[PDB]
Amino acid sequence: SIPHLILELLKCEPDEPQVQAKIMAYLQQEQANRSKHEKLSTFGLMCKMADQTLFSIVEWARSSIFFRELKVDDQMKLLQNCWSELLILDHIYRQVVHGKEGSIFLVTGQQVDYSIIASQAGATLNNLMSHAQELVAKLRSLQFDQREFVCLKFLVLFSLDVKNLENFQLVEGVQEQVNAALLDYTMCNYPQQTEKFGQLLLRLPEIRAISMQAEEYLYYKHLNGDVNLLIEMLHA
Amino acid sequence: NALLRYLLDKDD
Ligand SMILES: C=C(c1ccccc1)[C@]12CC[C@H](O)[C@H]1CC(CCCCCC)=C2c1ccccc1
Repeated sequence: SIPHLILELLKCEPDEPQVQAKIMAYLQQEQANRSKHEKLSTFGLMCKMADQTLFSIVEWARSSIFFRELKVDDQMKLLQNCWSELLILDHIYRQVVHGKEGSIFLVTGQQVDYSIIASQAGATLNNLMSHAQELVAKLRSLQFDQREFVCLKFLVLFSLDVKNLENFQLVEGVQEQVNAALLDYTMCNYPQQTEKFGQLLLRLPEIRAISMQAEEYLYYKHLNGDVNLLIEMLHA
Repeated sequence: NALLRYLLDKDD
């Protein structure tokens, strides 16, 4: 069975084909615009891809249960704290579902060879991507499913590490009830893996660590002149 | 972050 709370979370999930189709189409018109001598760098197009994913993440949150009851200033504080975590969690789950050995699946629906990306990404990004791939492998070995994914999405969004909230009690309550629903769901649907609940929860600090290091690297690249909504989220 | 506020407030 599925706890009713998780069913409510599953309702709020975006239409993933249309989300991916819209981002794919955006990137195509941007390239189709540019002339021979003003191609985008590989890093630049990944930033635009992340930028467009962020737009869809904000629209997802704004219409989600619980989040839509917060005042907008509370909503901004929550998203400013977790936007990079949500991007990384979305990337990781995409590899869990669709990933094949030696390739990366993008939000556009494209599959790209790891050797191509690793040639261009540089040492820092390659390290962070390898750390993320280690999480993909663990989550795949645990049979990470969509119900657990949406739980982790809300646990990331409703972070106890956000201050100066008007309604911190709601964030505290959502964190507690989603935790309790995930504990119940894993026990009922995967009764033989005692470790699953704890292994899922321990990926959250790891995703947080990858996410914050990714933010710091992106800030460096911006200050270096190598990089929209993405920049706005970095500054705030 | 005027852009984030706008994305959360806009009607379309
Ligand atoms: C290298 C990335 C990136 C580059 C510039 C700006 C943002 C992301 C990717 C990898 C390939 C995907 O095309 C990007 C998308 C993506 C997810 C979003 C990361 C942004 C958080 C600050 C990726 C990623 C995955 C694991 C670790 C680090 C980066």
